[PDB]
Amino acid sequence: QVQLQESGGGLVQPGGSLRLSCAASGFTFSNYKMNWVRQAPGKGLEWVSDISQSGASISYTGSVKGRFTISRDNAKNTLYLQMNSLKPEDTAVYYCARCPAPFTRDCFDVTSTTYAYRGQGTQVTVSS
Amino acid sequence: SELDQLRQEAEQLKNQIRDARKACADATLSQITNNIDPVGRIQMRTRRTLRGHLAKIYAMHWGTDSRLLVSASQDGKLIIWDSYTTNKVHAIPLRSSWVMTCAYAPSGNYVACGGLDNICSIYNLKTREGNVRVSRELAGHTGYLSCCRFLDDNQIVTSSGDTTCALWDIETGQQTTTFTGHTGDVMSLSLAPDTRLFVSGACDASAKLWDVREGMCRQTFTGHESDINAICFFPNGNAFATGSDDATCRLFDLRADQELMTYSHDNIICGITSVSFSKSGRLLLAGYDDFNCNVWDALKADRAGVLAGHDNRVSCLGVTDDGMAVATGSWDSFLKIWN
Amino acid sequence: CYFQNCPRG
Amino acid sequence: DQRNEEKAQREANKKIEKQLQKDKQVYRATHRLLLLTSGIFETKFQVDKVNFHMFDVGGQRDERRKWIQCFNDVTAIIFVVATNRLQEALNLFKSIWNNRWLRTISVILFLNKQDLLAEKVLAGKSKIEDYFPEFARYTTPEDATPEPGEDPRVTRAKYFIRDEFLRISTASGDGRHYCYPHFTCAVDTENIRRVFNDCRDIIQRMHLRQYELL
Amino acid sequence: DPLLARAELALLSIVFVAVALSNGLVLAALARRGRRGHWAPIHVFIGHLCLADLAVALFQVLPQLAWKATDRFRGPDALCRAVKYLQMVGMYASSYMILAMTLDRHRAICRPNRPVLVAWAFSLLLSLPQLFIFAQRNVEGGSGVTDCWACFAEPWGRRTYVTWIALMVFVAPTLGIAACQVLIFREIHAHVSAAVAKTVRMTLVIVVVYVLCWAPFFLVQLWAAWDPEAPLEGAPFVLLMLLASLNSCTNPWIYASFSSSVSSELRSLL
Amino acid sequence: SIAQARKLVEQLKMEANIDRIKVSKAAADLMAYCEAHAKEDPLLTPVPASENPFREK
Repeated sequence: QVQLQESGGGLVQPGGSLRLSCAASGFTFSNYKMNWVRQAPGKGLEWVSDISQSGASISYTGSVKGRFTISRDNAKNTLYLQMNSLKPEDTAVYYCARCPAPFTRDCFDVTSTTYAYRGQGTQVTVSS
Repeated sequence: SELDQLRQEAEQLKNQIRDARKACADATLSQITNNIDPVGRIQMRTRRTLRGHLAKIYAMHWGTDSRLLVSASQDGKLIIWDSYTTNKVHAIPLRSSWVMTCAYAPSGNYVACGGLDNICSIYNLKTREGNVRVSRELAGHTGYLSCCRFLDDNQIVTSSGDTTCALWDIETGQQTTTFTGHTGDVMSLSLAPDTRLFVSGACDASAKLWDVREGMCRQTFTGHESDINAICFFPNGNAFATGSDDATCRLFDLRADQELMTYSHDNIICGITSVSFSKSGRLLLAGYDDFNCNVWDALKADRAGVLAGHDNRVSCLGVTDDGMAVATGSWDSFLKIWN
Repeated sequence: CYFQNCPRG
Repeated sequence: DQRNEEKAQREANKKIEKQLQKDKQVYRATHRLLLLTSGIFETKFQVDKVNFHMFDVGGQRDERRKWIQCFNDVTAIIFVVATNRLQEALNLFKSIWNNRWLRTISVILFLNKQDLLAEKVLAGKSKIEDYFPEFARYTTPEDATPEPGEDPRVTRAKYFIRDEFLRISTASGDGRHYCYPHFTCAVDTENIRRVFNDCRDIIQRMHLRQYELL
Repeated sequence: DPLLARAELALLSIVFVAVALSNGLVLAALARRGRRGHWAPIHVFIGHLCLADLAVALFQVLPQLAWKATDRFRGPDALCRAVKYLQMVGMYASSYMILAMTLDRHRAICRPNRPVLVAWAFSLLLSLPQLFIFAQRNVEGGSGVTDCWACFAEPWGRRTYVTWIALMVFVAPTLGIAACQVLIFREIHAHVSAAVAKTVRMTLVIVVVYVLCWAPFFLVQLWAAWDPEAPLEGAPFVLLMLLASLNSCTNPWIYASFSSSVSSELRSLL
Repeated sequence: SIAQARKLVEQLKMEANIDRIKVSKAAADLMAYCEAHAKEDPLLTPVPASENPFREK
């Protein structure tokens, strides 16, 4: 199936360095764009990042822009996110995502707990 | 805690399932899949042009009568056309006008229409007096009724965005069973030609399977990247080629429980929306989500035909019950029957 | 020859 | 002798299509789409003898991919103002301006800030500022009209969300359309007029577009 | 006569050119494969306009062949009535076409049953006076030989019963199109990314080509008859009517040339 | 959900009872169906309008 592996995740103090990945299963990841999201305890999920088809038009959340970084990997077919300079506000349950179709340039994917292609989800606790 | 371990037990059950699939995984009869004699070119082109519908067509359904096909556009109508005569036969207003799918009858006396209304409204032809009347409106879902189908003039099964799939009965106007198995959404489904079995498409490609009397799952037919759109059972009743949003007409097989060879080669633009086999059993048709559609022979994987008389999305098609024709529905208020 | 004029003989 | 029957069915067809061609206009005169119990909780009005079938489509799950994609030829789509919530509208527009079929249908933006004016005191005029580092760096616009007797921070947040929204609007696209920001002007009295003007404006826009600059 | 023969050949050229445009009829009306109605489409009235104008060449071939071939002053069944009626009907049809184009052009933008057909056939309400002023009374040429000629029984007293209507059918689009200028120019603040200044200049372009190719029409009405009736013949007068029909010629070109039908030329010439 | 886990395990269990047919014979029989029915559809064969009146007279 389209199962996405929440690579990495664990306790880390604010200001730290983190790196988590998403693993392909059954789809042509190169053809296939993607995103990242998170979710807070008592709050809905929030769109964080993405990376476009070639790798060009990258963007991020205004809240923590620049602090973290998304990158793709055509060769190994996996989503690369390296998080540096951690903050106490990032402590939440983290989720991968995909943008449903390939051949696309957008995606309607935050739907509360009810999305298909959201991975298992990591509860990365970023705190001292 | 124990919940995560129990989900892990479910995944290890899936591990045993993948073991079983591998153990029954044998090579396809490569002679028949590729090396068999092809189908050849097709000169079948749009003859019966039906441009009398006043919005974006969202469905259609050939009748078991092979005569009367409904279509529930965006302008609150179910224009019950008649392909051979090419004259519409029963206009119908609707309470709302944002209706998604319309299914016709086994006998040819009841039609049903459900969209975002939440309400499956089965319609009547009791008397030929004007302003064709509603037989009854019934509901119980909490979401857009994706697509419903008549087994027998009292037995309507449907499925909607509640992730559910209910079997209404209209003798009492209520449900008999609820197919609560899905986790994505529902887009379309097709019932076995013996009207016992079906398969339910979905958002998460897990085209589950059940049966009318029970509705207890047997086989989840996973293995599509993007999203499942349309399904139709192979003209005998042991396969179905679920289309998708990644231009994958992955024709499954029911006896196998596994995939069968996929139908994806590029120069084709995003997605599929409608699939239904001709009666030969080897001439698949699948309306790709881009502005056109192409044949996909199940014996050659060669798109040996062209369905491009359309310039916008084709949101449903269907081959005639006897296999004499197939007809697509294109968004710009423009429906055609191909021959 | 639109309103009134045409070639002579 | 079905031939005798066939002409009668043809005349029945004509009386079928009479009311069809006579509500063709009834559909053709209207415009729509704002953005459980009954489905489409339609909430409509009329201006200068003209109506407009604007409606919310609440009463559904939050999944949208197979749901919003329905609307088309619907020359109005949006409402905006919604813990981190205001970003929801931002990504939602990010999308609604790029769906392969909604790229050629426009929002008519409509801010609901009247509650936010009082909410600032709990927000401490920095809740968006804490959320958005871009706000501190952003300068001020040219035609700013901060009303007297009001907090400048509130009167400028309603000018910066405009600009970020426009940044999306006329950055991502292809020969980009017009978004049309707005607010709430009075107690449900002038916003109807403003969206009516603005929607006839876009009726002009695609009328011209389908005649293509002539 | 050799100059007359060359003039006749130039007259025949109008049908070739106008129908080399009239291919635009099929080209456009079959180049819109969706939204089939009567007030829904885009090229609505250029399609209608091509339909109407092609009839000008259709009904212009016959007369000037017939008079050259043989004498037809008196004797034939309404050949001094019916064919000339249909001729000038088809010609003057071209008048309000561009006008109604412009009318709903500016009305659909920020103004509020059928605008097409009443405007289309309003020409006939003047065509009946066209028949009355063409009452086909004959003027003696010599020794009792007469020719069916434009009657003076209606023109005498006041001869301008159609000239001012020609004046208005000419001038009408000007104010509405400049109002389009005003509206769009106030619309713009600081398709559209490359053709807003170009669209206002294209407003001017369509206006100026219309008025240029219709300038021969006003040279037909004026400076042709210094006296109220019986216009004075002139050598350069020959090209005047040629350009007059070249109106209906260029009109399909001028519309289908850039908006919806560059794609049509791509799909036709391949 | 919490009970969704039990529903999933029960569902997968009920998915374990299938007798997984050998795919070779399944595909072969599908081919047999196709070839036997080949003589049926008037679309494949370039038959006249006598079979299907869709062609206009």
